[PDB]
Amino acid sequence: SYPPHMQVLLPALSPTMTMGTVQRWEKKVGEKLSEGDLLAEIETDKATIGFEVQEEGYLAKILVPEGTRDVPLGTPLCIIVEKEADISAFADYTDLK
Amino acid sequence: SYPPHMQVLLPALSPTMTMGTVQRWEKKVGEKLSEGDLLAEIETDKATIGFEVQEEGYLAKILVPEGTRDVPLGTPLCIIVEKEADISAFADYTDLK
Amino acid sequence: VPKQIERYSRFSPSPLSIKQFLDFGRDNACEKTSYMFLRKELPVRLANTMREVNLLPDNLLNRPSVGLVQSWYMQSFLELLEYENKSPEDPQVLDNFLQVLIKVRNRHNDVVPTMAQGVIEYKEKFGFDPFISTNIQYFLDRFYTNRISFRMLINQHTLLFGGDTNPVHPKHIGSIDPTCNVADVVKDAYETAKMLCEQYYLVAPELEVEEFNAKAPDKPIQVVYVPSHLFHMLFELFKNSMRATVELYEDRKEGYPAVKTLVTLGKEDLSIKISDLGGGVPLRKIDRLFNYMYSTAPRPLAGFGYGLPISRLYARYFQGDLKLYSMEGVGTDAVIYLKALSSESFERLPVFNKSAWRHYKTTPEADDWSNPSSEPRDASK
Amino acid sequence: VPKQIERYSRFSPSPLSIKQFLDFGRDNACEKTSYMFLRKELPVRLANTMREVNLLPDNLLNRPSVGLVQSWYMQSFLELLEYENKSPEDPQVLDNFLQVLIKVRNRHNDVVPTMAQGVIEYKEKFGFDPFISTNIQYFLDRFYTNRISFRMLINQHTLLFGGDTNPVHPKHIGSIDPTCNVADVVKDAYETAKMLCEQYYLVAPELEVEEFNAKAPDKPIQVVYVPSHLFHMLFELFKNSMRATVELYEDRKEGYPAVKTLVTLGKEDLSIKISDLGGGVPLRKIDRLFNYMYSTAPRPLAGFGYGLPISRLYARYFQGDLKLYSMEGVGTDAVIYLKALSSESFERLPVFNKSAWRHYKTTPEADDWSNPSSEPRDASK
Ligand SMILES: Nc1ncnc2c1ncn2[C@@H]1O[C@H](COP(=O)(O)OP(=O)(O)OP(=O)(O)O)[C@@H](O)[C@H]1O
Ligand SMILES: Nc1ncnc2c1ncn2[C@@H]1O[C@H](COP(=O)(O)OP(=O)(O)OP(=O)(O)O)[C@@H](O)[C@H]1O
Ligand SMILES: [K+]
Ligand SMILES: [K+]
Ligand SMILES: [K+]
Ligand SMILES: [K+]
Ligand SMILES: [Mg+2]
Ligand SMILES: [Mg+2]
Repeated sequence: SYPPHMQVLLPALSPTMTMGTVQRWEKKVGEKLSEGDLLAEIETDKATIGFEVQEEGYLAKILVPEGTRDVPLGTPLCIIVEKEADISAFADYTDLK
Repeated sequence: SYPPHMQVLLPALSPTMTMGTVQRWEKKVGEKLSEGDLLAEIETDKATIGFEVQEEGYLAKILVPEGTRDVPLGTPLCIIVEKEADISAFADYTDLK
Repeated sequence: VPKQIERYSRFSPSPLSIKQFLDFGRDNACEKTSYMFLRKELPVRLANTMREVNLLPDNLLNRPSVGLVQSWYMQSFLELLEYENKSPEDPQVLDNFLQVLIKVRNRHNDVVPTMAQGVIEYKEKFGFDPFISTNIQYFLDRFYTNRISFRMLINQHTLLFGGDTNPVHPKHIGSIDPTCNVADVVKDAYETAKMLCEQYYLVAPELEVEEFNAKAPDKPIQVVYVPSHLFHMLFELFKNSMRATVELYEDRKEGYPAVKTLVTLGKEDLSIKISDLGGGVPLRKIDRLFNYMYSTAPRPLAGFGYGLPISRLYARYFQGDLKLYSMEGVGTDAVIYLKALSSESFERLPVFNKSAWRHYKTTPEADDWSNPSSEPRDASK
Repeated sequence: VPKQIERYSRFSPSPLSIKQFLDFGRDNACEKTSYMFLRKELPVRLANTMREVNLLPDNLLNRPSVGLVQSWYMQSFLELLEYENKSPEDPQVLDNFLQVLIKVRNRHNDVVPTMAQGVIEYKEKFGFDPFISTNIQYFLDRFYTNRISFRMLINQHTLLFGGDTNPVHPKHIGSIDPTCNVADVVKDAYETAKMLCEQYYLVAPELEVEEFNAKAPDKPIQVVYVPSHLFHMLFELFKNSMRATVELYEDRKEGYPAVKTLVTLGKEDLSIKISDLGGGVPLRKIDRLFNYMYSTAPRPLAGFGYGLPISRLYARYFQGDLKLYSMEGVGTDAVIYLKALSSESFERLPVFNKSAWRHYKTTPEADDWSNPSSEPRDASK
């Protein structure tokens, strides 16, 4: 199937956030990601939040394009993989241990 | 004997430098070192140069204390090791492959 | 309870504009709404700060005083968290919540001096290096900025819903004044500085005030603002100016130049320039004037070294700024910039995230730009 | 030959003080010594820059113009390296070396505009993001600072040993003036700006100059300096002031306020403040005034957007600075700070090392401090 991968879900980035606009992507498909890099500007009602990568890897696919308003909590925003050979395998869209 | 280790020699940091004052140490015995971290201020006749670590490891021993004026080129300034268990082995002073 | 701290420290603060405070207070004023906001916002802001205090060097974290601040914040945090699942529909909740706000504010009365003793204790007892110095600076700006912000929030709620039918400043909206006359706050800040300067120096310069309202030429300059913040900045700049002037001229025959205030209003900025002929400061020293506890007074009007950086926090808090320019040998200009428009006056709040963490776990880096030797070669041979 | 670049790029530049230039020229003036220094220093400085130009985004590196600059630098570098093992004892060497310096300088005549076309070509042809913008900024400040420095070095040698027994400025030391009268350079810079403003606007403000020599009260203010650098900064600030004033008042009845220059001298600083009543600039915009090619002129006196950042490079080059403070709705102060003491006036030079590399391979980080929503919740319900 697909290789080991993680889906980044949109969290409640504020105690009352229920949705957010994906204002800008800060990483490009194919770029390395370390714990804490800036991934995206998420705009709400209350702030423009810098969303940080919580897990190190590589950006495989963006599921939710820039500009998409009103993305609900829990929406997969994008896909992370463990090695950069595994990116190409996601062009057309439990061993993470 | 001692474990695999590297001696940091004082280079010609300027085309005409022949000696330098070890003005300050910027890393402490036992601290991690990545390629390019600041290791020491070397003062000459012409400048106060920030000497950068050229090789990643751990600082095991300082051979030349802060304040030592007129250190000739090629003087071992300190010792680097590959793992932080190997530090204690240098308290009292070819597999680097 | 540290998981609660982790979690709330990861939430982003919700910066509010003066407009919002004013529109909420004037047009709305729903106690329920305020409660829903604060019971969540306060813990977020507190947790963001606590996370940072935890990153301080262990030798500072170790001082009794820093421990006290931590426990106070922790006690406040825990006390607000009791409300996360309490219904605003019950009036009792609302009422006790108000009491809790009062309580936390009183507890937070000592915080500014306690942290100061904290770092003073530390600076004088442990050796001090510049890596750690700019770090304490960075921490303190942020830590005190949040304190300003909690106090702002708590003040709005208590002033609004405290139900005090005898308010000190009737036409205000909490602590916001919709028509703050700027020259009046300048005059007050000045008279109160004069008093203190006159008490010790037996003399004080005169104030001269001038205005230019480019927005509408002959009209007095008014802005929507928190008067006490404006007052504080002015007071503090005036004490500096008076000291500088009086000290320079006490051995002269010239007699004392005035302290000149120019207040201007444009499309975007309200600018207030305080000018003195107090001798100025060499360029090399301008930045450090803003270090906590940098002082040239006997360690008079001066001593603590808090006046300039704290004043600059009040200015930056609502998207303004405070800048200083000197001509060494003559005098100094100190300029407060405010937003003209309340719709543009957003809280500027410290966020704990990886960027902040990085500031605390930085490490000296090589200089970018050259430095000369402390003993350069004598080019005379 | 890239190993030679690697190696020299790893050497540190040797910053020189005005004192050293002056002491060398006055008391010493040994051609051999200068040659031993320059044959090594020039390649170091060149290699430090080339290493940085190589780190530019590929789409900028790709422009014909950037390639040209690279090859020019490479050609110069290779031409200086021919001397590393040539004896100063032979007079021929000395002589040809002088010719080589002249040659490289002429070749480096076009460099400033060629790089400008470079980045203009790029900014307008490829989309532009702020990560890459502050990077180009950082590169350009450094790249142009080295250019100032090569020219400084080459000028000293050629003026000193060019053997020209008919020198334009006889009592100078190369291009250094031991008694540069500051108000005279102010007046000259002003008259020459006036001419240009008068030519297009049919009118120009008057200059008023004032001095205060705290060092020695009635005495004219003199400093040891490169007059042409001082001239350049002043010229550029005056054109800005004249434009701002003339544009504001062309529709008024008031008649044109003067441009006021205050020149002061203290223990450490020589300060020059140029003040205009030309309407000022809102705080939000002050930083970007210093971006290469930020301009509000039809894209008159203005257009390029180089005047302010280049002037600030001249100021920072010898440990001075150039700062701007506005009161939006009235006018602006532009202040040049120089070192009073030549012994304190060291070259400030870009060093290529890991710190620099890091600036080019940075990556957007989360903001430290909060930002509001572009559409905040209407607090009116
Ligand atoms: N207008 C001024 N002219 C000259 N020097 C000034 C001026 N304002 C500030 N300074 C310098 O900056 C220093 C610190 O300023 P600051 O107000 O922060 O602390 P303090 O006045 O020294 O004590 P306090 O905490 O009550 O303000 C002063 O001691 C003084 O050296
Ligand atoms: N004294 C001033 N008053 C108001 N605005 C100013 C002043 N000085 C500079 N500015 C603003 O800064 C901008 C850029 O300044 P700068 O001199 O760098 O470029 P330019 O004047 O626009 O063209 P040039 O390259 O020849 O200088 C100006 O277009 C103007 O908007
Ligand atoms: K946070
Ligand atoms: K201070
Ligand atoms: K270098
Ligand atoms: K510009
Ligand atoms: Mg003070
Ligand atoms: Mg210009």
